[PDB]
Amino acid sequence: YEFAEKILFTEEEIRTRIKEVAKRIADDYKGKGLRPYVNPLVLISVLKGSFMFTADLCRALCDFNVPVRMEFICVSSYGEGLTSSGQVRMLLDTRHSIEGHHVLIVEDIVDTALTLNYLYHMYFTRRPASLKTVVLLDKREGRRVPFSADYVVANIPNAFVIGYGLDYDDTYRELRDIVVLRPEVY
Amino acid sequence: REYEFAEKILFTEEEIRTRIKEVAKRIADDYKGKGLRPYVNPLVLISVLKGSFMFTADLCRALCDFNVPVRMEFICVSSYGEGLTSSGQVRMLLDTRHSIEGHHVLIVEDIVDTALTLNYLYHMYFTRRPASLKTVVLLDKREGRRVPFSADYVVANIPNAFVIGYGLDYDDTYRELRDIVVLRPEVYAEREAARQ
Ligand SMILES: O=P(O)(O)OC[C@H]1O[C@H](OP(=O)(O)OP(=O)(O)O)[C@H](O)[C@@H]1O
Ligand SMILES: O=P(O)(O)OC[C@H]1O[C@H](OP(=O)(O)OP(=O)(O)O)[C@H](O)[C@@H]1O
Ligand SMILES: Oc1ncnc2cn[nH]c12
Ligand SMILES: Oc1ncnc2cn[nH]c12
Ligand SMILES: [Mg+2]
Ligand SMILES: [Mg+2]
Ligand SMILES: [Mg+2]
Ligand SMILES: [Mn+2]
Repeated sequence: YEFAEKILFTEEEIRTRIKEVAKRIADDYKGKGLRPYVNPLVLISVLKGSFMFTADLCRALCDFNVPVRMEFICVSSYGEGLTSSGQVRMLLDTRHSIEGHHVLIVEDIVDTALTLNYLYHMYFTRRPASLKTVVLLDKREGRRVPFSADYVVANIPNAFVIGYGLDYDDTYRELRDIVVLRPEVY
Repeated sequence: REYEFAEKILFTEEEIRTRIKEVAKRIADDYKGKGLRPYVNPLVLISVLKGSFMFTADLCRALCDFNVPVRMEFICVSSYGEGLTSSGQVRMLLDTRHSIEGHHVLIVEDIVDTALTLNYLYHMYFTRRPASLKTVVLLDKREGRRVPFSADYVVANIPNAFVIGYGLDYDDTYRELRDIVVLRPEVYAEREAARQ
């Protein structure tokens, strides 16, 4: 890993933490009457970065017998400096309606939270039975708009991280670990 | 693991992991002569959502094990919907963000059956002049073809029974299972009935 200046989490550490958060999530819904087809926990995976976290998370949730429904959404910026409210163009949205469902937005990282805050409100206005967010990494001090994730795997400082779905110029998403990009590389 | 809705388990998580590793090794050896490099020459992985999400996540990591640098592109194509059989029509819900022209592209799919999805995808992408176009499918039902199609890499050939798990679904259900199992017809027939 010559392009990295430090290792934050190895695949093994990530694996364990996800399992813990998944158990928490499962316990938190243990009374919501989740059932396949009619009442699944809807995971709204925000592309592209969360693809890896989502694959591992849904499997950990399955370990706790939580029936899930996978949704993948793709968003795009409208242009440079066009919004501040984190408004984004929806290229791909959920296949089913979330209205009346228990929904969980899945993200790899939250920093400024502009986009995630926007998406949260958006889905909130669609009337799901419930709406929460689970984010792998949280740069708590990076906020440009107040926003709290319901579940977080790890809190991190303002470093540029890569790996485990996270990229730098669409590179390194495939690493099994999360590392800090060497500022000499960036 | 025991699944009430399963007739039987086709492949366990360990089995899939072992097979994906072997296929990734082959892909690495096969692309060695292309000099793939991060930023300038990555192997473009075209992940066919929703089904391919899990295979894609595990495969890109296995490719990373063998130093194959990749660039992920997520597209979304629909054909079966909530049912058990091909609609006969393939819908492109989301296409690539970037052009594949002049790049080495590998389509990553969870299963090839009638081959209408891949046939549609191939014919679409081939016209865009990529440097090369190959396909890796986790599962192949080689005797379900309605149109001919031969993937470059196949992790496993399977019989003609409805399979779920590891990204594969029946009415957007069971994609999260760690193993690939055969769905009991009494389960999907009841659900098809309820839906009908
Ligand atoms: O809270 P914020 O400051 O918005 O930072 C986090 C977001 O930015 C990144 O997405 P990106 O735009 O890089 O898209 P990507 O997931 O496809 O890489 C990351 O994957 C999160 O979605
Ligand atoms: O060879 P074929 O008969 O075309 O069948 C294979 C395709 O059908 C399924 O997709 P589906 O249309 O169910 O979409 P999905 O990935 O979202 O589940 C499967 O994931 C393949 O993409
Ligand atoms: O550190 C980080 N690494 C990758 N993507 C993002 C987005 N925000 N912050 C990031
Ligand atoms: O067995 C099967 N399971 C899930 N999707 C498909 C498509 N074709 N055949 C399938
Ligand atoms: Mg993102
Ligand atoms: Mg990014
Ligand atoms: Mg399907
Ligand atoms: Mn598919």
